[PDB]
Amino acid sequence: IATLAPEPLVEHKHRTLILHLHPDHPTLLTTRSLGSDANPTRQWIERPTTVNFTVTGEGLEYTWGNHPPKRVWAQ
Amino acid sequence: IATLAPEPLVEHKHRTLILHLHPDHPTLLTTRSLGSDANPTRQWIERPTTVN
Amino acid sequence: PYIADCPNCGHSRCDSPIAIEEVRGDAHAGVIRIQTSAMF
Amino acid sequence: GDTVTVGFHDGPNRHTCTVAHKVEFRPVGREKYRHPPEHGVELPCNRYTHKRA
Amino acid sequence: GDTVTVGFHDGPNRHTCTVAHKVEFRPVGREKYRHPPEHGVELPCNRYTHKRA
Amino acid sequence: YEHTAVMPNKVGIPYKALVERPGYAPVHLQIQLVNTRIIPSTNLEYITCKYKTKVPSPVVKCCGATQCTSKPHPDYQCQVFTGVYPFMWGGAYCFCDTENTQMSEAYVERSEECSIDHAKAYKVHTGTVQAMVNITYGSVSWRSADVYVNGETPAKIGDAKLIIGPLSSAWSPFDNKVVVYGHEVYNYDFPEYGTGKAGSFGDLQSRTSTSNDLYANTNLKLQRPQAGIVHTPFTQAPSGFERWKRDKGAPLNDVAPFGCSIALEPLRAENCAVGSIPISIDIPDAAFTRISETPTVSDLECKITECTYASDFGGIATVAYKSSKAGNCPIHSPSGVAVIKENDVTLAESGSFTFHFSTANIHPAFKLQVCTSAVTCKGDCKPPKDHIVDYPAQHTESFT
Amino acid sequence: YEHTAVMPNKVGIPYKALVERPGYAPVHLQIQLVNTRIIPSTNLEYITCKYKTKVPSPVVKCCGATQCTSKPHPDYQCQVFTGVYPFMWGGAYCFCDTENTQMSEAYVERSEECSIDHAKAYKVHTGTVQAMVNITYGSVSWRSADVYVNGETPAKIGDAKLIIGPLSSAWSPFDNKVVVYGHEVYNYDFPEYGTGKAGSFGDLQSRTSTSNDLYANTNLKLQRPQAGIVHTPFTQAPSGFERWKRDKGAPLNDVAPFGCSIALEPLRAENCAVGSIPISIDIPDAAFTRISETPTVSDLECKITECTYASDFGGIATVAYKSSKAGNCPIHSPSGVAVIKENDVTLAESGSFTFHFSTANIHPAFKLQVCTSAVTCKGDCKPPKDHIVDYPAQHTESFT
Repeated sequence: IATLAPEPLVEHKHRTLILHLHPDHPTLLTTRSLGSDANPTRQWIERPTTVNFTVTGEGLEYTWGNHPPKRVWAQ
Repeated sequence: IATLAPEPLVEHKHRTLILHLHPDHPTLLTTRSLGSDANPTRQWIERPTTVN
Repeated sequence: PYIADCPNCGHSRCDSPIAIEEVRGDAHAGVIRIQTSAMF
Repeated sequence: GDTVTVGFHDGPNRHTCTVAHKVEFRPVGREKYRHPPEHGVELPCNRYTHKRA
Repeated sequence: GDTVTVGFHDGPNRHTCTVAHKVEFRPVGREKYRHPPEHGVELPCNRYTHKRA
Repeated sequence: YEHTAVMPNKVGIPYKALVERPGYAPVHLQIQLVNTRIIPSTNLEYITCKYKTKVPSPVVKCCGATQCTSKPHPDYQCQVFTGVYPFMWGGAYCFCDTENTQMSEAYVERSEECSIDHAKAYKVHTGTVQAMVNITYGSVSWRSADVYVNGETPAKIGDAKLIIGPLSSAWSPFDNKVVVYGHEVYNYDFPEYGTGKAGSFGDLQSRTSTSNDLYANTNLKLQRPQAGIVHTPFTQAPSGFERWKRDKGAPLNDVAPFGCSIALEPLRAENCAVGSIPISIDIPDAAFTRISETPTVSDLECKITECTYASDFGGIATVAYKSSKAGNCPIHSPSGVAVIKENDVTLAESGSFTFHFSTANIHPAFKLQVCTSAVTCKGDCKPPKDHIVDYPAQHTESFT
Repeated sequence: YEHTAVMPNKVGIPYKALVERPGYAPVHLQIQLVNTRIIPSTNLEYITCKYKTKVPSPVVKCCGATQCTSKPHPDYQCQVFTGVYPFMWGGAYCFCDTENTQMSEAYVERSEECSIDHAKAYKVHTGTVQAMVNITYGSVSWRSADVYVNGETPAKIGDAKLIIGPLSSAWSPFDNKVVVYGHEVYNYDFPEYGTGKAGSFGDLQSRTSTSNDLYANTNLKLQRPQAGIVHTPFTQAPSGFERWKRDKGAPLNDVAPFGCSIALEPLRAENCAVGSIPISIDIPDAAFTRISETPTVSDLECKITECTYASDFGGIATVAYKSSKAGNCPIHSPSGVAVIKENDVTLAESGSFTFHFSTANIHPAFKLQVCTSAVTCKGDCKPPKDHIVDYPAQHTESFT
């Protein structure tokens, strides 16, 4: 029986995910810009933080803790 | 009660029959190009042979 | 001991109990494994 | 067989007889077997009868 | 043998059975004998057993 | 009619090509590369895990020395010690005071977790990629078969024979050297079996779990027990498997390029969307419909009505169908500009039926081949508003 | 003193390099790459073998038809037949004469020999080469250890730590596609699983021996039995495993390049003598002798006496040893011109001791380093007469 971090607040912008975010505990967030340019990111988040992600045309994925990985079309 | 040779492997090409072929015993193959130019062929085949 | 139709049973096609199927001259040692339809 | 070799057994003696003769068995067909099979097509061979009449 | 030809003798009759099958015996080795010798090297052939178990 | 087709490697979207066999009615494809699991060629080089200094119980000779020997245990550290007075339950017990000798010995051994919780190195070569390609073909409407990529392999599952690849995009997201842990896969330059510096990753290096032999550079250094008491100072680096779990790097399913997912399963890297695949199929001719049985649709007209300049199939277009018979009519845009949701459209005697699609050029001038009748569905499209959900059906971006 | 050394890949001959550690006495090597077994990365793609048309016993309905169905057996050939009158032990038995129906069915199945006598395809990648390197080192005089080639792997078996390769000569004598048979390995472009044309190699294509599924393109075509008798004409190509045993190609252990041998064992290609290997060792410093304990040998003289311009160690040369102490003195020619049988020579107080060697240049002007004392053993050599036996110790041919 295991962990789960509170859901994110998804916010749209032009090819950009603003994400006001607010965890319970330090959560390792990370992503994978699915271009052959990976351009991943990692950061443990314990302090609530509005973050940003330059999403590309083809897609990005998003991993709010051990909550399952999300995915996003940003055309 | 008489002979019969194993069936051929028909293979297509451009105006050309490749035929991978594999008999039981020496088999006299032969043909007749039905033009008024006959151009026939004869060859006993016992060794398996891809022909044309 | 099964009985089947031998193909050239001396004269011609009889029904021999020793009707030969599955001849296997596939080994090397001068040996063949055979099945008669007969169960000796 | 290169030869032909015949003989019965009277019972006290073998008492056989043998001879030279070039023998072959081509079956009729464009296949040059050495022996008749169990299957295959039938077609007009030359052959001797079983009978006497 | 070009064929295979089997048969016992019940005692009143020959009562045999015969069949076509292409047979050969290559021994394993770069020598293409027709028959196994008494001597020579041993090396990994394929072969059937004597046994039933 | 062996329909060769270059084809983009991208997982979750069909590729509804069209069979233009001269003589009989064409048939649509629906080729959805549901998976791109890879399974490169690899080699288990060594498991590692955290050690356990499972100390054998030291010798205590009471008056005089006990020379130690270098037993063959992995990293068998042993050092004789004198000058003790070992308090053991009755005060000391050895009656001498300097000739009291203590021989400490300690070797490294795989943890019990080594069997189960263990990193795992690999030398990774390229191998051969796979896929459970669904085709809901033509009127066949189904086959979900596992295939290969090597460009002579068929897979006659269903009725169609299909040859795939080899793909041009040889990026194995795995590097040459890889470490693997449970599910998180690390494309790490593991040092090697037999070498790993103590504290660093691979301080313990066992070939496998069963392998009694290993390499344990742990810098295990015994020290003398204190003040005449029985114990075993083992001074040692906690493992490079202890770190590598909290000062590690991030996983390849979180740092890879060109869009892959991972499993501790056959060591595949699923769904790597990159490049194209030259795919070619031999359809069953029985599945074809002869040309004289499908309606001829020409003398038609096509026009968009609300084109959405987008990914989801927002583009629509009525078509003034002008048929001869009435029935089905497979459809496709041979131009890659437009991707269509409908493979097939039903037709009465010269009616009209809208379809759905998606494009990337403001002025979509794409041909539409309605069962041997071409038409330009020229028009203009509108941008959407609502772009935060999974991946597109458009995948056709070019100069616009 | 980590003695890096480029080193020719060649199996059956030592490579007696010399450790020139500044400060202590040098030590000879004796590096004999006893094996070069390779073990590339591979994949079992499909076993093949000769079929067995293990006919299921046909149906005979006596008056009327028996429609057949396409059972899922591999290459399940089945064809209904009418117009029989099947003689079975009592003359015929079915009382009709044309409504007598006979349904023949035959599928392909792995032979019993398929388990044991079976060709075996592979997609072959490069993998990682190995060796049981003996070093009868220095005064250690022994270690026979199995090693790798990847240029960071040690193998601390004995006392020395040794790092090998990576070799520059990446010729895998295996091709990409390989067939394998018992022991004879064929670098054959096997067609593929799932495709092999009947009669051609791989008419039967089973993934493994256990795999009940397979691909059997045998062109199995049943024909109607003759003249109202029970039997099953199965007309079929004898296998492409039958041929491929007597119209095959020759084995890679008989046609490979650059000198390899083969086994149906881990799929190694032993003893592939080609190119060089950048080998580097970390000796145990304990094995060194300090410089002030070996005799200094200078003020000496060297000369050939009967140099044999050859492979076997026919070259000889006395050396007017001029020692200080008396004892051993490791020797080596740092020039690769001369290869010496003796690693070490015993010395009294300034005596003389011939050694053996072999060269390739008519005028061997090779230095000889007798435990930190160089000398030119200039001279001239003689050709031999008797050249039909295994491989040389010279392996130093150059411009002469």
